[PDB]
Amino acid sequence: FVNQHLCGSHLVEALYLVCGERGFFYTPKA
Amino acid sequence: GIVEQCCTSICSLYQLENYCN
Ligand SMILES: [Zn+2]
Repeated sequence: FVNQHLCGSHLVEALYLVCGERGFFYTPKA
Repeated sequence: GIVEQCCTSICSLYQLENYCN
């Protein structure tokens, strides 16, 4: 794999690919 | 944390895996 630069919705797409059926938590800073 | 890091800098899929359930 290569390192990536991921902003906004594009990070949630990556997480979705990586975690799949396992699900994930999207927790931005406030 | 990871959200900012991936966007301000770079991040790897292996680091993303720390967010899976
Ligand atoms: Zn875009």
